[PDB]
Amino acid sequence: RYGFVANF
Amino acid sequence: IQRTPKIQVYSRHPAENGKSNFLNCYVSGFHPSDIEVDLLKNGERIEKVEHSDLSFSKDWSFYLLYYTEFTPTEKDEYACRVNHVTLSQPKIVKWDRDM
Amino acid sequence: GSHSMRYFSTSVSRPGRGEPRFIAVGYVDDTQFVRFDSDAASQRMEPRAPWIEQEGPEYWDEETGKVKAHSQTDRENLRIALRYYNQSEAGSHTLQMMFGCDVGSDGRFLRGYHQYAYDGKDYIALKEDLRSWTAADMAAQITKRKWEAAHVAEQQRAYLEGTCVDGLRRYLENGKETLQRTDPPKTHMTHHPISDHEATLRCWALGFYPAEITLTWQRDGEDQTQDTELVETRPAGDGTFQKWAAVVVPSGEEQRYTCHVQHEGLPKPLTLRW
Repeated sequence: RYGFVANF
Repeated sequence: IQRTPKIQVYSRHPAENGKSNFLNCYVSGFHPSDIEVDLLKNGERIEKVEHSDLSFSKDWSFYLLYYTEFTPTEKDEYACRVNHVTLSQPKIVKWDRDM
Repeated sequence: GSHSMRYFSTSVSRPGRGEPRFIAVGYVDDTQFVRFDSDAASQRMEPRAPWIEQEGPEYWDEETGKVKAHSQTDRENLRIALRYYNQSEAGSHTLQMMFGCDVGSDGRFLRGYHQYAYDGKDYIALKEDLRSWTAADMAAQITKRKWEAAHVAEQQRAYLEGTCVDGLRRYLENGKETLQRTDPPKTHMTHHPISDHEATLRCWALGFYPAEITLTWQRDGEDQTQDTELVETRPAGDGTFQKWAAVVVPSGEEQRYTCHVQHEGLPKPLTLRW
């Protein structure tokens, strides 16, 4: 089940 | 970071003349990810070879498996040809079933 | 043993073509189970092993949305990297991202990961405590301070100890017979003279799962170190793996040498002799 990321 | 592909050419199962099999070329440890891989039969590029989805190892180096269905014979010679930015020229590795 | 779930994504800019490619792949242990490829026609998360297709239509919808969000954000991150490093869009660059979790044999949470590499080198990584970051350089330090102010760590910790672990446990139950299996190695040996006085013994392991395996040569009961050659473990293409280990031995002395094969699926180790 996939997560998420943020902008650098 | 530029890293040279390691290359292994081999069959899925032990090779037996006349028996259907799969010819593999595994490239790994390379960077960047752009790479050209061809399977060769008697020096001629094999058509419609398939490959795995781009993935990478713990050190971030990439790996791919290229493969095709084939039926080995006594006289047919197979190899894998690899081009990558780290090489001076495309590298050819021969399939050696007796390794 | 313990188990892992990992998603590996690669973003690559393509000056000339003009438009970057994002591809993500998902694994449980050594079994790939999904992929998403921004270049492909479907624009969907796709199954890559049959066991995951036990999931319903809502799974594919939700997972597609999440991986598309990642795709957009990492492709944006390529552009941010250009700013932080004062680089031109004329060059091609690579951003790799790994995230996921480990659980024990009984499903207990062990470890979580959230980490990036730019052009093959570490950029930023969530530390084991899941509360702080390691920034590899000045650019990453900018991201680190931003993520600190935005409390990105708490968000990831929540995902890693929650959804990530819940998903992994679910897969281990649903795909139990695939993922909790051990296929032991099938073995054999080859022999190749190198000269009149040395020859190579090669110990082969085929058809095993998971990929971890130990092939060792010893002469009369001790290691060989750099007299032994160990090739990178490789996929057979059918869900199993292969490896070999070689030693150069004095010709005529092919017996001071034993190959010991050790794998999670072997009740007792194998012993091979030429």
